[PDB]
Amino acid sequence: SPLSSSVPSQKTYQGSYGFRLGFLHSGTAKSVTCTYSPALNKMFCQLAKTCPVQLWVDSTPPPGTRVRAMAIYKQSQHMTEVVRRCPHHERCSDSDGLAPPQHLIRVEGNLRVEYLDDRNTFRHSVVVPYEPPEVGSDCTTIHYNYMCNSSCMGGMNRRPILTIITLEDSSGNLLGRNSFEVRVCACPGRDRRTEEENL
Amino acid sequence: KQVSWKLVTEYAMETKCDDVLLLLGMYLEFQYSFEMCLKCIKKEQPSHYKYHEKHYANAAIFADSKNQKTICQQAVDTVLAKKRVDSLQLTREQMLTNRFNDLLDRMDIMFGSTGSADIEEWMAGVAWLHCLLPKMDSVVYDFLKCMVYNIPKKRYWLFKGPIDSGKTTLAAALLELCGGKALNVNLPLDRLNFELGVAIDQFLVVFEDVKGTGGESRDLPSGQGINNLDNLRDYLDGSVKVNLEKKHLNKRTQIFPPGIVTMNEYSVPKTLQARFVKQIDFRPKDYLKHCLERSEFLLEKRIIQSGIALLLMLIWYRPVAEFAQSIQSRIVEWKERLDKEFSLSVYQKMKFNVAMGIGVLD
Amino acid sequence: KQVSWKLVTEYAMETKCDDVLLLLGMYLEFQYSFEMCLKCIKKEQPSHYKYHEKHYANAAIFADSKNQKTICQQAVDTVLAKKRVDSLQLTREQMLTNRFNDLLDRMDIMFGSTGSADIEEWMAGVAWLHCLLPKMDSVVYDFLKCMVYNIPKKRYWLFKGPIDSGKTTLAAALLELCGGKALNVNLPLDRLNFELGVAIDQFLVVFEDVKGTGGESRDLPSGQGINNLDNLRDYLDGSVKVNLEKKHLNKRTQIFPPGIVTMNEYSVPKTLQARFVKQIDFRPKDYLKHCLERSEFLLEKRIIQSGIALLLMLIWYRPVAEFAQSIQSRIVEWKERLDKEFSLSVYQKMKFNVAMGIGVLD
Amino acid sequence: TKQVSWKLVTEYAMETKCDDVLLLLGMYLEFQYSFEMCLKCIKKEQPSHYKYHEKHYANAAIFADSKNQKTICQQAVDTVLAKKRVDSLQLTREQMLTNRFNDLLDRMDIMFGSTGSADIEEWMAGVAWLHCLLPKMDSVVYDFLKCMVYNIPKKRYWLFKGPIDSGKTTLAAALLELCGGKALNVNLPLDRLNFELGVAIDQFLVVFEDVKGTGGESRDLPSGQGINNLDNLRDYLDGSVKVNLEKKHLNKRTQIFPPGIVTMNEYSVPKTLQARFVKQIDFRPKDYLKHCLERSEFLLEKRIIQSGIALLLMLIWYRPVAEFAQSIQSRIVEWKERLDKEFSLSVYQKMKFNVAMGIGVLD
Amino acid sequence: KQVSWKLVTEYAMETKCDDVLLLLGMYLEFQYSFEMCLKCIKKEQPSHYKYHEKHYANAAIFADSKNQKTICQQAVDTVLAKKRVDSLQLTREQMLTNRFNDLLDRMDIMFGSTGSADIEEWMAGVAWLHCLLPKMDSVVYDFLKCMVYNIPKKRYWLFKGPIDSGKTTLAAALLELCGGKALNVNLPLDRLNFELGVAIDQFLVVFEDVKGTGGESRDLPSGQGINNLDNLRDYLDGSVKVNLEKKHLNKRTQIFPPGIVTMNEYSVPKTLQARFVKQIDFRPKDYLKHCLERSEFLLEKRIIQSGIALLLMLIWYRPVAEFAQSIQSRIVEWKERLDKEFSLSVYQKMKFNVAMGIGVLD
Ligand SMILES: [Zn+2]
Ligand SMILES: [Zn+2]
Ligand SMILES: [Zn+2]
Ligand SMILES: [Zn+2]
Ligand SMILES: [Zn+2]
Repeated sequence: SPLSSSVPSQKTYQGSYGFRLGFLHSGTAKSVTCTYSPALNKMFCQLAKTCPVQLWVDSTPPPGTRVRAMAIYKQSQHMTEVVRRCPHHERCSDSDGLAPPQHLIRVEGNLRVEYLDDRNTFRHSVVVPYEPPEVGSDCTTIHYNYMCNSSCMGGMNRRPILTIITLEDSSGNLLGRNSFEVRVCACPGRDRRTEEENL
Repeated sequence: KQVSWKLVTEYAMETKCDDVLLLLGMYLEFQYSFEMCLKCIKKEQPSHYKYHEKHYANAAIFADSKNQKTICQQAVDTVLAKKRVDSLQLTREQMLTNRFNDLLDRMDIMFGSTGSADIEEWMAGVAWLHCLLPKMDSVVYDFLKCMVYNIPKKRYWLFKGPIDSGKTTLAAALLELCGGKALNVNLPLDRLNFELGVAIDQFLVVFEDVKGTGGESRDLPSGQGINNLDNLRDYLDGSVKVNLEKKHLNKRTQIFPPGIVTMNEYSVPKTLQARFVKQIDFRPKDYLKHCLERSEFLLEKRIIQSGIALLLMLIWYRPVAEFAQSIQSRIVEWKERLDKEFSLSVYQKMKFNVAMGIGVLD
Repeated sequence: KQVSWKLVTEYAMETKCDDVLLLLGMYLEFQYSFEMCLKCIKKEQPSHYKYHEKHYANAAIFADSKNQKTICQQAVDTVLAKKRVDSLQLTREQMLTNRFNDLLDRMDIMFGSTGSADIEEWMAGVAWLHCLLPKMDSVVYDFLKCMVYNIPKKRYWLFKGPIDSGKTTLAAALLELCGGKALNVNLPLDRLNFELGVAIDQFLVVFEDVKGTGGESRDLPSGQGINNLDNLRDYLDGSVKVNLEKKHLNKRTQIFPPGIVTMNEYSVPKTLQARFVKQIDFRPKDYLKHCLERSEFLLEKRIIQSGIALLLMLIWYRPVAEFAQSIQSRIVEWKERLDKEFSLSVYQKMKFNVAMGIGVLD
Repeated sequence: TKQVSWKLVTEYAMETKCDDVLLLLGMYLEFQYSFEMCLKCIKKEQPSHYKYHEKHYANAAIFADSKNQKTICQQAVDTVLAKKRVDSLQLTREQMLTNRFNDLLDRMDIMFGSTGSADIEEWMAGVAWLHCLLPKMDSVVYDFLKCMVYNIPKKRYWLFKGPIDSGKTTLAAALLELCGGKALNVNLPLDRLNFELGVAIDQFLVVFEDVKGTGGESRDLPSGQGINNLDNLRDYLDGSVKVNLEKKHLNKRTQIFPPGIVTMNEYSVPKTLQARFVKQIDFRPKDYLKHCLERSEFLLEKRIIQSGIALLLMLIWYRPVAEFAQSIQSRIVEWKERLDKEFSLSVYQKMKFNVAMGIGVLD
Repeated sequence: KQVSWKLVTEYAMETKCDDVLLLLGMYLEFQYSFEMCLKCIKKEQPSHYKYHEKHYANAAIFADSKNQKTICQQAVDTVLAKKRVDSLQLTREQMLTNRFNDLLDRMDIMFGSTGSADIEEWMAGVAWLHCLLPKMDSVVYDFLKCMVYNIPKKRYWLFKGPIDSGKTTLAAALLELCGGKALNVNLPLDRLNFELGVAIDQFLVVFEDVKGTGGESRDLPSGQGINNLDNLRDYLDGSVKVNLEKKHLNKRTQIFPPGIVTMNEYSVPKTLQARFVKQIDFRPKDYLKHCLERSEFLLEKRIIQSGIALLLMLIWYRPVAEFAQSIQSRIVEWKERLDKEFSLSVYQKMKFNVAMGIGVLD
């Protein structure tokens, strides 16, 4: 478990295409599976459950454009440490066949998904070919899945994770970038309500 | 016609019952019909309903034998034999993990469709405890790394504080988490060599409230407690194996177990204070006191001084990695059960009440 | 031809006999015939007339067996075995409950047709004891709760007062009520560990008339009793299981039973005092003494000292809702029976007599 | 009817020199399970187990069904004990030390072998630390060994004297295991002394640990009855006459008390007692040894600098194959080659170098 | 099929072995084949090869039987039985004879074709020892005559002197010569009764390095030794039979054995002084020492302290008449063989080098 010299930025950059992120307001019930709290920029969701992330652009970018999804620890003190799966979860028979057993973030239902094990930064990530909003919808929705509860590394939210959604071309340059905090639990509803309740 | 000694032993082995009279009485209950077992269909004691059926036919005979007493012995010897053989071959960490697989194994009941404990109550105990000492979960964690490493002349912690300051509670708890025994080194010396054989094959040892000297100025009766430990330097060190002995039986030559010492602010000889790696000074905190007054259940049920309490605290704060691989699985299997059963916000509230001096459950 | 070990073991159970000798001499009593057993026609001792006939067919052989003592030993072991289980699985309340029924059963017989105890004389004793302490019944109830709860660091009551002031009388009766043992810490410390072992599997323990050091102005002999109690603070706290031995052997690591501690007006250290959750100061009262003088039968029949009297107080005062759901049925059955033979007028008169010190039944 | 083979058990107790009845009952019970399935064998973690299971697997099954396992294990132990009383009464002190050394090398082969965890580099790093404790250390270990082997009357004890945490213990412990003896505590009331002493029966050497003395009240050292008790055990420390060592209430031994070490703080050693001590080493606080350990945490953590192997090694390293008994000289050689093939004299020097500079041995 | 208990017994008798654990080991060696045994061909153990072939069958069977320890017992008891019958029937003189015989036997072998003993080295001891005291030969004899007559009130000799005065060496030699035991009366008086038991059925006893009072003026630690002796007056007296015990029971009432007492210039009470028929004051002699600092072998082999040496001395000096008829012949045999071995001039030389302190074998 080596640290990385690099530190991927989290600055919000819409870019020359006005890149944003849309989330499905799944209310704050009890049987919730994945929700979002605009006030917290936090996404409460369950373990290995579909997490629809909407891509909003004003002007459809060029072809071959990809969308990278990376995770880093919100707290600077551990921002140098590598975000990965717990010793247990990385030993589970939850191998979809494409996603490596140590990757936190995954993509569901996208055959052209590529998982990158950056040999220089040691960082883990997942990328998929950007697609234009299918007729009927104004945005491109991507399904993500986290394979590790935020409790496995601290419980009391000792190690907060932050997801980094990058929009880059074929070569791999920055075009747009948004980020939201992520929490994998067992009651996204109850947990969102209470936290927002804390003002 | 004849009893299956092997079977009785198999029972004691799954019960970890090293008590001839306990085992005797317990198995004898199996002598009755399992068809109308009131103790089973009511599921009160697992050590009973979980094995009665299987051991029914056997006990049915064991009850008419003329060697019940004896037959039970062997069974205990085996259990003891195992306890020994393990304290020699398994590693320290492989012992805590073995212990935890018994506490969590008990928790699987307390908090189940058969238990009788309020998971909510316990988490509160944790809350209270987590207000006793700064970074309590960390402290408890360090203690473990100090009891597993077992570094010679660095294997004992000292709790030195006033009367009713929590020192005993915490100790009593840790002692149950790792398993062990508590010895009274205050009594005479003419018969303390047996009161020491209790440390045989024990993970750790606890010397509850040791009376020293020179405390007259603080209205603390003088006792030969502290001075008795000094006469056991080779015990607390752990460099050489000392000789422990039980009443005309089992005179083991092992290396004394590590542990803690609790006393009422007496004077500690520089030759003993050196055998104490870390010294935590406890202070009577009023808010914690009142909190208990309004949270009586934490005492009546003995929770702030239970191992299961701290273990839970660990399943709560501590990362999965910290726990052994062969247990990380069962740990997450709980870190979720708790994550579900409770909420970060809810817990927050608890420690808040304790900090305010009110009942935890408000 | 052969003998049934099981039957004797069973008889020993229905009698809860843990004494091999007694068990022996007693079963052998079933040896002779029952058809004309004079000990049956007179109905003295239920332990005999209630089982003889049933065990006759197994006592005529036992009388010829060559292993009498060996057999009895197994029964007794079974008895102890039970006690052991019912101290690790039953609730302190369930224990205090099982105890009461045992007492009530005795009462039914001692107050029935075959009995010889005069309900009036006993009830009269209830009055004497009620004039011993302000709200005695409530104290008795308070004590019972204290013991059953067994709240750590809060398990012992202190009875302090001059010679002959009722300290014992009440302590003794309380003991018989819950069932326990009286220990002596004044004795040497080389037998101390053997004495403290008596308190095994016991509900509550009682340190009778402990001696202290400070106090010659009151013409009181010095003793090591108090100083001893201070050393056993581990035992009194009840927080961490202590190790108790027995018969130069290792028996069990249990939590020391709670109890009373009676003693003359000696000095008591702060550390020890703290172990006492309640202190009752008894003082010699003329009328109480003159009452017995004219009420001999109260001491002759050891009434004011038996727990049965205290029970005939909780039934004549405490509300049904306070007893364990299980015994409520029977309790009420007694409140009625007791009521039909005693008008609050008659009773009130008895307490009055005591106040005047002219004998209860006067 | 298929009965049990006591003889087979006895044999196991011997091939492992098991003196603990219960410990035996536990080891032999493990031979009850299937051999081909034993996970504790294919994994190789316990020699005492996998080296005899298959063999004793047959008898074990029968054993696990006997109504007196204890008896059998008892007679199997009463044997291993007899084979101890005999050797300690017929073999030469030289042979004993040799045998002890064999079992020491056996635990050394596996130890640094493929089927075992043990960094040969770590231990040598320890040997270096130890060789920095006292001038001409490797020589001291021999002078002690010889002194113990010769067993010269009124000349059999070494008095390791020093302050708190000076090494006394770490060494005394090493030599202890190196030869195979027992640590005794003569600080507790003598009213239990006769029993504590019984632990010395059939032992090679004996080590009286801290043994509290008296007079050192100016040094802030709690006075005890330790030293004073030794003075009462004069003939015990002498070695001329045979003593009567009591044990388990039944005297079963009238032998000469074995030699050994005696550690203590700056207390007063009475004229009559100081005489029973041949040599006296004065240990003192070694700051650099301390710093080194704080950076060589593994030394203390794995209990190397205080192991009977860290010392035997120091010998295999320095001492000539001559000083060793010719009944095990070959083995000693096979190791000398093995150690040099693995280490460079210039490297070992670098170790001590750091240990002197107060820096982590390795690297 | 059933081992011969009479064979293990016989062997024990033919080895005067009374140590059960030893007998078992010794015999367990004969279970193997003699045809190709090492220790048995290397002839380095008399008590082994002399009986292996005779005891081989009853050993391969014994190695099978389950009652091993039980057997060895029966055997050992037979031994103790014999010794017990000797002490009461044989005369004290005959006792010394039997001793000398067994003593000579050892010599015959250790000083024969098989054995590492060097007759020349030992002679040096005989010499060295003859320089330890004036008329050493007429002392050892005087001593033996004192231990044999065992006259009441005149049974003990007192060796008194500084450290390294040879007190022990001689004391030990005399002890081995007659065969007794070394009791430690310095230990606590509580257990003082167990050591005294070791003197049961012994020819003589030796109280090595007894500690006394009033030694600070000479740098000598206090002790209870002397006092304890002065409490066993009737023991040293030998006038009335004393009651000794060992196996936790009054095992035997006998006339305590006579002996020697070695102490370091402490204060002796006239009551204990009038109990010592003879006193010998030893003094540190430089030459004796230097002679040793060059003749190490004497110590590295425990010769000057051996009892065999003293027997060689008598054999060397003493006339063939002061001995026992039955042993006379054998005495001569050893006088002749001892003659052809050395010349009066050589022996004389030895003593010279001793007086010069240079090496008995220079
Ligand atoms: Zn995880
Ligand atoms: Zn049942
Ligand atoms: Zn009858
Ligand atoms: Zn196996
Ligand atoms: Zn042979």
